[PDB]
Amino acid sequence: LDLQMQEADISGYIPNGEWDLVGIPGKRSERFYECCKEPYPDVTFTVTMRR
Amino acid sequence: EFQRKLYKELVKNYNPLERPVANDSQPLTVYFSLSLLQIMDVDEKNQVLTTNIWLQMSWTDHYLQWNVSEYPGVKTVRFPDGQIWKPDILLYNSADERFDATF
Amino acid sequence: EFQRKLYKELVKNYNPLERPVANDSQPLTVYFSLSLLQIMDVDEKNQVLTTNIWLQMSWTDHYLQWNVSEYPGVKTVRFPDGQIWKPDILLYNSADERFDATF
Amino acid sequence: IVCHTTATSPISAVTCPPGENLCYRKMWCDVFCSSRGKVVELGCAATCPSKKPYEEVTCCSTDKCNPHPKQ
Amino acid sequence: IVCHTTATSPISAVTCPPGENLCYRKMWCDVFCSSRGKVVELGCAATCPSKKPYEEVTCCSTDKCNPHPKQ
Ligand SMILES: *[C@@H]1O[C@H](CO)[C@@H](O[C@@H]2O[C@H](CO)[C@@H](O[C@@H]3O[C@H](CO)[C@@H](O)[C@H](O[C@H]4O[C@H](CO)[C@@H](O)[C@H](O)[C@@H]4O)[C@@H]3O)[C@H](O)[C@H]2NC(C)=O)[C@H](O)[C@H]1NC(C)=O
Ligand SMILES: *[C@@H]1O[C@H](CO)[C@@H](O[C@@H]2O[C@H](CO)[C@@H](O[C@@H]3O[C@H](CO)[C@@H](O)[C@H](O[C@H]4O[C@H](CO)[C@@H](O)[C@H](O)[C@@H]4O)[C@@H]3O)[C@H](O)[C@H]2NC(C)=O)[C@H](O)[C@H]1NC(C)=O
Ligand SMILES: *[C@@H]1O[C@H](CO)[C@@H](O[C@@H]2O[C@H](CO)[C@@H](O)[C@H](O)[C@H]2NC(C)=O)[C@H](O)[C@H]1NC(C)=O
Ligand SMILES: *[C@@H]1O[C@H](CO)[C@@H](O[C@@H]2O[C@H](CO)[C@@H](O)[C@H](O)[C@H]2NC(C)=O)[C@H](O)[C@H]1NC(C)=O
Ligand SMILES: *[C@@H]1O[C@H](CO)[C@@H](O)[C@H](O)[C@H]1NC(C)=O
Ligand SMILES: *[C@@H]1O[C@H](CO)[C@@H](O)[C@H](O)[C@H]1NC(C)=O
Ligand SMILES: [Ca+2]
Ligand SMILES: [Ca+2]
Repeated sequence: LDLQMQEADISGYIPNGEWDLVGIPGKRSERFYECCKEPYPDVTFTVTMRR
Repeated sequence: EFQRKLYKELVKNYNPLERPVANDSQPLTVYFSLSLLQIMDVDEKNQVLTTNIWLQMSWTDHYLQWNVSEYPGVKTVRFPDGQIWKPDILLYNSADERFDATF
Repeated sequence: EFQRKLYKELVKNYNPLERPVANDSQPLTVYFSLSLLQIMDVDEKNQVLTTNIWLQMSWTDHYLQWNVSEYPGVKTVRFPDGQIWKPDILLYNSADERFDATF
Repeated sequence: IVCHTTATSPISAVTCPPGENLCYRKMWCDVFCSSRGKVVELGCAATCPSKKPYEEVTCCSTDKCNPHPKQ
Repeated sequence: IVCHTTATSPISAVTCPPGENLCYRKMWCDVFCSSRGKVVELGCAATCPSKKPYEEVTCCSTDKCNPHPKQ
């Protein structure tokens, strides 16, 4: 399962009135293990916000 | 008319546990994205962030293919949860109490 | 008596994934309306409106047709959720936690 | 000094920058330590870093002293 | 000036009122940007409007300079 991270969407964002959205960038990362050379991927989205 | 025939043909031997690749050694590419709609809650007592989001998965299935010219008008089909393969993408850092918050 | 025969005939080859049109190229018309019963809550903390409403969908199914004269007394039939086709009409801007609040 | 690293997939033999002449590797069990085994992190650091209670480190000062266990 | 618009279905070639001699189009990805593609909004405006971070605009000043991409 070769995960591929495409970018996040904010066209539908609805501000709530207690937090301001700085951004939501993403990062594809990979983790290796003792059993074999094959890597295990993941996609992390980091919601950043200021009060 | 053509829909019935197509739906019959597509599920003739389909298995929803089988990753849909022609060559089992090659990988299946899955494009994963996201769509945030609002921030719902930012608790500091339980250290939990509550969001509203729509996931977006896109992949390719080798066994669900057909010729448009032989099925005029049938350009798409729709399958429920347990009738075809979906990837097991889910939130590692979930605190939901059902662990899969998705519909 | 006639009910048994009718119900048997109607589901002989019926597929609930198939949009019920004679010509797959032509569209299916769906009349969608609404019936509000009361306002239940207007939260400003979570920005959520809680209402009570009954949806109203009306369409036409080509495969569920019969002659009244051949089935005297049977003027209507009723089918549960997963036995016939229903349209996938649902609220885009839902904040329910099950995303389909309908019964 | 040439140190194996995992930030590059497939596992690379990147050549370390100056100031960092210790190839290191760090290994611990995650949830999937029954089938997949322990995790592996390889790199080159100034001096080999702190070992948490659940982490194991095997620190070298030679070229390619920190390969994947298969190798 | 004649500007394509989307407020009329099927897509029309409405003839714009005075004071607005710029046909414009605005395109962005919604959720369904994998199968359906980006959204399309066509019209005629006084001066072509602001481009949000996620929106793209291609502004013209000629007749039928803003058609649907198929065309
Ligand atoms: C199906 O899966 C099972 C389990 O995932 C698998 O059996 C397991 O394989 C692993 C890896 O071969 C075994 O772990 C080994 O155990 C022996 C004895 O305890 C250790 O000596 C081995 O040492 C290695 O790992 C060390 C970690 O520090 C290294 O330092 C060392 O150099 C070695 O590389 C290794 O840990 C495990 O015991 C079995 N059984 C179980 C129950 O886990 C099985 O092989 C898989 N089947 C197939 C066909 O793949
Ligand atoms: C079944 O669905 C899939 C996916 O929906 C579809 O394959 C996709 O088709 C689209 C549209 O043809 C492809 O998008 C194109 O990608 C190429 C290469 O990246 C671009 O050069 C194309 O550019 C167009 O769009 C631009 C947007 O700004 C325009 O400026 C430009 O002028 C072009 O009009 C276009 O974006 C897409 O790459 C594929 N594949 C995937 C994975 O999305 C497939 O065709 C469908 N099958 C059938 C039988 O319909
Ligand atoms: C399925 O994939 C395997 C892995 O790539 C194919 O076997 C490889 O074929 C390439 C040629 O393209 C060789 O260079 C590799 O040495 C082969 N590796 C192995 C392990 O066999 C296999 O041919 C593919 N099957 C089909 C039907 O195409
Ligand atoms: C199903 O619908 C298609 C689309 O309308 C029909 O084919 C069209 O028929 C009309 C005649 O009414 C022609 O003017 C169009 O040029 C045809 N278009 C195409 C793409 O064929 C088709 O005949 C209908 N099928 C049946 C059985 O009535
Ligand atoms: C099926 O598709 C092929 C092209 O891949 C085409 O030549 C053929 O005509 C199509 N089927 C029919 C019935 O035409
Ligand atoms: C079925 O309907 C037709 C009219 O559409 C009618 O002529 C016929 O009599 C009906 N069936 C029977 C058994 O009468
Ligand atoms: Ca709080
Ligand atoms: Ca209130």
